[PDB]
Amino acid sequence: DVPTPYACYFQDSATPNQEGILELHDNIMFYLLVILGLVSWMLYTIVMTYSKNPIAYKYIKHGQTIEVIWTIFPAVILLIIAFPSFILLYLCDEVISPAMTIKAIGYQWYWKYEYSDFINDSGETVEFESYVIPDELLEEGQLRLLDTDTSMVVPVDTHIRFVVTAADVIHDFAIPSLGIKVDATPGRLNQVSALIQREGVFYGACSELCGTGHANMPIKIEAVSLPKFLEWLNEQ
Amino acid sequence: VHFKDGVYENIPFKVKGRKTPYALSHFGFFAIGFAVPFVACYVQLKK
Amino acid sequence: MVQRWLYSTNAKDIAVLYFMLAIFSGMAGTAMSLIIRLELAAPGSQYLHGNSQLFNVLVVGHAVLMIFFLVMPALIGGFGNYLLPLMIGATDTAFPRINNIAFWVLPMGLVCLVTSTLVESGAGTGWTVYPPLSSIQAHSGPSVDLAIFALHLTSISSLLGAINFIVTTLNMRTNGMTMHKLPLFVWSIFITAFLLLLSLPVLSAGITMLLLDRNFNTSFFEVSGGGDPILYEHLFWFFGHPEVYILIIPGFGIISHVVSTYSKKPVFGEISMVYAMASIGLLGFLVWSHHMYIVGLDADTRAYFTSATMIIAIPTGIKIFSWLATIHGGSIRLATPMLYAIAFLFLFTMGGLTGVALANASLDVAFHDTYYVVGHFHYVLSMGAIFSLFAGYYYWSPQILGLNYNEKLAQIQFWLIFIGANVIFFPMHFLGINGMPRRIPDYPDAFAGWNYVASIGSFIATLSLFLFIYILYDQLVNGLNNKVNNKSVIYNKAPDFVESNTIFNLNTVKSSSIEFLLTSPPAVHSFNTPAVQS
Amino acid sequence: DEETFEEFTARYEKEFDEAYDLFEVQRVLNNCFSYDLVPAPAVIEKALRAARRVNDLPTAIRVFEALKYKVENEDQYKAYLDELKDVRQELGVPLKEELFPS
Amino acid sequence: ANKVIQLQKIFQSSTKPLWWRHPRSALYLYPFYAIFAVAVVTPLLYIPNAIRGIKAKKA
Amino acid sequence: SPLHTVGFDARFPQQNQTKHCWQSYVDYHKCVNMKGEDFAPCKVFWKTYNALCPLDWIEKWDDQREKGIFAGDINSD
Amino acid sequence: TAVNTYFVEKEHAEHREHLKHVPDSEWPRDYEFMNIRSKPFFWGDGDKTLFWNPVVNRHI
Ligand code: HEA
Ligand code: HEA
Ligand SMILES: [Cu+2]
Repeated sequence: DVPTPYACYFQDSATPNQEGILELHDNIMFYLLVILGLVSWMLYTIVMTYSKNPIAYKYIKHGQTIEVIWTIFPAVILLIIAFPSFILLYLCDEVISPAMTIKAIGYQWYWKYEYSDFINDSGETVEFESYVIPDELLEEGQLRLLDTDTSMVVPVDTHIRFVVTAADVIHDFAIPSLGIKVDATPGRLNQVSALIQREGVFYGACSELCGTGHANMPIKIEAVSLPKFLEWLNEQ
Repeated sequence: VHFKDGVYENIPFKVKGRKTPYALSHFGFFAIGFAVPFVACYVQLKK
Repeated sequence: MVQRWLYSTNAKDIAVLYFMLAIFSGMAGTAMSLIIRLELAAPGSQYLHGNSQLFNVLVVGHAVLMIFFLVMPALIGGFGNYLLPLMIGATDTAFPRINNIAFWVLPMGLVCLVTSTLVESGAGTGWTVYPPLSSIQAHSGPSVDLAIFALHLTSISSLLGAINFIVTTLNMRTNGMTMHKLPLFVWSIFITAFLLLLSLPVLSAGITMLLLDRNFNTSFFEVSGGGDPILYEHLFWFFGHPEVYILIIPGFGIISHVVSTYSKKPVFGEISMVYAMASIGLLGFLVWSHHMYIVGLDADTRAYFTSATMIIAIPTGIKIFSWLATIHGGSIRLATPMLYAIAFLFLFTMGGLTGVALANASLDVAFHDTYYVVGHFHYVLSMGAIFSLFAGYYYWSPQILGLNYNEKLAQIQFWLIFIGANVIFFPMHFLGINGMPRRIPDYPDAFAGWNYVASIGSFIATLSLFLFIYILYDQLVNGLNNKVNNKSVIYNKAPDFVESNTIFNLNTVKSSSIEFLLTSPPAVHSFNTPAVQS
Repeated sequence: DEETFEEFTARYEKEFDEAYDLFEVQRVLNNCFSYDLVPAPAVIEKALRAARRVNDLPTAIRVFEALKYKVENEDQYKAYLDELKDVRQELGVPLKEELFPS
Repeated sequence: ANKVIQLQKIFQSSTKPLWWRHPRSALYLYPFYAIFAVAVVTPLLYIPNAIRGIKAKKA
Repeated sequence: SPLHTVGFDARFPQQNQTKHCWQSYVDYHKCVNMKGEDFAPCKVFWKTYNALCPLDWIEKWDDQREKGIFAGDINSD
Repeated sequence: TAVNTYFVEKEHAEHREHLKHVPDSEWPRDYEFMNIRSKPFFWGDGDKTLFWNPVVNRHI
């Protein structure tokens, strides 16, 4: 969604992959929190007891059976936490019935997005520009580092591929709500699979160094109704 | 080359000196602690 | 009189000189990082008139200075050349000329990097120098060449020091010492030196290739001309991750030595974890590529990389539990080394927890390059390096000087750095979950309060550094007073309820080496007789 | 590796045969109390006579208050009470009437 | 030879710094490596002396 | 595009698609510039180079062919 | 190996002597790889080039 001051929770999920990965990470961090509490209680009880320890033991070395017990415990624990991770990665890395494509090859210090999948009037591609709004241009109705010249429209309820590349320097297409982020090598070409489920406005930025104007390279996307989106791609 | 007991001479500085009783060299150390970032800012911008 | 401080054939002078250089670099880096955080204290231009070019110039200066001139030189050189050939019974270490050459090629690096940072163009690509991000078109001038030369000379110095340590271990071993039962510090330095010898040359070759690209204007890694910068990216990864091991493992050995010489009990599974550390050193060449999950590798390759990266993560927990057992069943004292080690281990457990959270590849898609990754490595590197160095200094200052250090000043120092680190690092969880966008001179003002508390913690750290230098002055001026009275700790370990006062007085330390009861560093001719052990 | 423990005991008595000062008594007491084994009254009396070979009543205080506070052992008291009572009545070392009322 | 023994005897009977080995080379190098070094180092950082005095003030 | 235009990915399921457009375009060019009458055999993978492949590279190749100078390492025949 | 390599070098590596003067009829099919802008060069006097090799570019 939109970053907020003093936030306490992750933004609303925009794609089913996002909700799935966040839930699986929530379970993983649940396990991580319980083991961290384990270690914390270890440290607390040990220091509290041994701040006045009468005798210092010296002749306990290996305990081979219980040693291999806590040696094989982490292996099975990580395998257990990796099986859902295994199935999640196996499902996410594949693309199942993609519908259309949107591409973003941004130049140096600013973003450029391509809508070649949709035809403006007849055959011709859809292409527009988007530049940052500085403090001088920051008038009544724009946001600093969050408002760009033109927003990026997304087809709601439609499987969408992100064929992303760059021209001069690697530019990071970042949309945290959609759970999408791929560094775009200028010479290479990368695509990922996603689909937006709800209607809303999301903001992004460039989480990869560009140059002098790396900072003022935001990403401003949005979602509208399907007739409105089709009409916008028709007029533009 | 083999006349160092190793009690106070291990430090690469001379403790003796009325002009610098570890007061002028260490004040220079104070100055150079923040000197490089200040001059780096001053070359292109203002502090 | 100047040959001692310019042509030091003895290792101790070089060790203390490396310590001075590293502490100078560290204080400069801390001050300029305070300046940077003040710039990032509030969005806008309050002290620096924007200048994102300058912003990234000081950002890369921050990173490069602390990585290459604070953590590396002293933390390995001093401990190595002061313990590794001394405890084994060798009379004097070999290759003084090599160490002097390394020292005297260092100022080339310092001056060249200062000039590179102090030019109008400058290099500001950060710790990552992958082209065309590091291209000469944006960062013109001589900055790239000077940085490359500094990289080359620092790599040469570290590689030669590692070679000297390795040959000393292999040849200068005393007759009465088995190889399987070497102390954890010796094996730690052994693994670190071999990993450095197998890692630095690759990065040096890559840096030389980039220098050739920048000078002769050829086409190897530029996007135009059919180049592949991902080769140098992989080279930098296979440097940094083994370099992370290089920075951390000697800290592990130092903590092991501290706990062994303090807790008065053996380390649980000492030989077993010596074998485990050997396995870590042998298998470190397989988990270097868990950061490139998004470059465009195959799914099977992702599976292999993630499998390796969480199958080599068990020994961290093994060491945690082994040191927990080492402090278990024994006597723990309210001394600064105990608390330093405890804080380091706890924050390292959280850092490893975050890393394990990062181990998954599916979550990386929405988690990579977010705030969580930078928070994670700031956690691990910061606590590891800084607390290991602090514990080493506060544990080794009476070993090399013999002049006692105040207990009260040390405790208040620990409390200051500890509270600063906690107040800085606790909100990073919320910062990561919201998605603070990294490396922005003018970030959105939503994170204003968190930036304020981070700036407060950074300023606490800077006043703590002022306390450090004032503590050094206090020691230099009142070591005699500290020896006279009880204002400073006199003995490392407290007696148990078994020992008489006279017996403990004549048995003050029962450790694994004579260094503790070795008199204040003697002349250049020490250990005139071989060490016998049974 | 659950090694033998009577070997270290026999080492204690053979060092008693070679005992030359209270230093050896301190060393053997520290080594014995360091182990997880609870000393039987026989070895306790051997340690007591080793400490008394120099006739040092403070060492008797040390060994008695160490027996009273050697190992928690799930908070064993009554056995400790009877053992201290008999190792006191054998010779007589009244000290608990002084430090306790403090 | 007929000069190595004499040189060794001279060194044994007179222990002095600088090895008493390259006097002409020392006179050709060290005073030159001082004066010419100053002459080649100082102008590089003395050219901006006229420009020196930047207060970062603009109108 | 109601969640289904080409079905499951078969041309190249992997995320990286660097050497993807050239193969999808060479066959189309060969089928087009050989008689100029029938394009039925090569009338099924339009979306391969229309949506899956960027159109910027396609239009760059078209302009290069029109101007008579090509940048790719291809063969005249 | 040395003598046969010398023979093949004398045979097949001597056709570039006349490359200086050649009609623009068999020129290779070039593209953006060549004839591109570079950093302006101010050092020197002769042709403003790093080395006096006026054979790298055949276009005036
Ligand atoms: C070596 C690891 C390391 C350490 C320890 C630190 C420490 C810190 N780092 Fe940094 N940091 C990096 C590695 C590290 N960092 C890297 C790789 C980057 C990314 C680089 C980039 O992309 O360019 C980065 C980037 C980075 C940024 C991003 C820059 C931006 O775009 O604005 C910021 C932001 O403020 C930051 C802050 C800090 C802070 C506040 C600390 C604090 O922990 C500082 C506290 C440290 C001290 C306590 C030092 C004490 C000094 C002494 C005198 C030592 C005394 C010891 C003895 C000799 C006895 N770091
Ligand atoms: C001190 C050094 C250090 C340590 C110890 C670790 C520990 C770990 N690190 Fe990290 N890491 C770095 C240094 C370190 N890291 C640096 C510098 C980077 C930045 C590089 C780059 O990406 O730019 C980085 C980044 C980084 C990434 C990059 C994320 C992305 O792709 O962008 C990943 C991803 O997998 C990762 C993983 C791990 C893992 C799995 C561990 C684990 O080994 C942690 C081990 C600890 C535990 C095991 C937890 C405690 C013990 C237990 C509770 C035992 C039981 C639990 C289990 C066995 C499951 N690290
Ligand atoms: Cu790794």
